[PDB]
Amino acid sequence: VRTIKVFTTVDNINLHTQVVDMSMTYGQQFGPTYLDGADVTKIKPHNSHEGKTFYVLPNDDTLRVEAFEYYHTTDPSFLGRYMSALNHTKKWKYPQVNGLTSIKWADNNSYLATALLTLQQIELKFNPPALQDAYYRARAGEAANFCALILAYCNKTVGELGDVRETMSYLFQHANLDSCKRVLNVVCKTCGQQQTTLKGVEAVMYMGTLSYEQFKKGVQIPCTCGKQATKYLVQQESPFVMMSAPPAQYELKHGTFTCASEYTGNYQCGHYKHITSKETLYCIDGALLTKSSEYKGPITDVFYKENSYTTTIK
Ligand SMILES: [Zn+2]
Repeated sequence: VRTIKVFTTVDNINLHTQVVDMSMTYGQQFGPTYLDGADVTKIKPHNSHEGKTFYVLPNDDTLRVEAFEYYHTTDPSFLGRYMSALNHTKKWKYPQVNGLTSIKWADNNSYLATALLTLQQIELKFNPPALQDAYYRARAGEAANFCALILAYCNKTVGELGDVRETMSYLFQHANLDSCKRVLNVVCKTCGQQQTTLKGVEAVMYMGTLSYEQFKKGVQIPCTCGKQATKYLVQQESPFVMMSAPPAQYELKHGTFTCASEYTGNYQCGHYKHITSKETLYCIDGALLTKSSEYKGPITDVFYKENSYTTTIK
């Protein structure tokens, strides 16, 4: 029979030679098969396909190991979701806005833009080689693979409404934050004190208030007895912190933060904007850039720099 030589892969680094029957679909021979994101499972090999690399599902022990070592996941549908998203993100545009790689608007991708812009302003190293490799290229302007990966890891399809706080959570889970530590103390006038220690992702994220200073002074939270307890920051050790809260009018002053995310909309429909504090305040809305000395808007996430902090409260 007529045949061509193609290479299969799961990480696009380790190739596996294959002789394919041109009279059979790639699916009949390899299972679900993708070419640069396009699903060729039901397609038959072309002559132009000779020597090209195709993605396939891990169908043998060797591919299973290569897939995990690269992506750090054994979700059976991961590759399918990564390839489906890549077919869209590879068409997106990734301009350099104020020295940072952004994303031109498309398919409700605003949350990915501000997520990507935030990454380029905080110290963070990913663990999965897939994210390492893709993030390095996103920084250089080719973020199509990185975005497809963020969609795949976060179990989001192109066009789906996404949450920045949730998205950052997944990415931080795939990053080295083992050196991060946080100590809190909850004071209830009826139940006394109660210190708590957090590590890793839970050490750099808080949901309730946007102000890092107010976190140090104290924030009101419900106690089981019915009173309102006061939780404040005892000790922090991390290169950054993420403060989040439900969208609410909030003033971002120049020089008091690294960057933030604005959200306009509701739980079913909205748009994200990015605000970064450099020589002045810049608002990056995908490919759009505006500046101002003062900013006030519906802020939902604020990122601050950090190294080591210890409270003076006693
Ligand atoms: Zn109490």
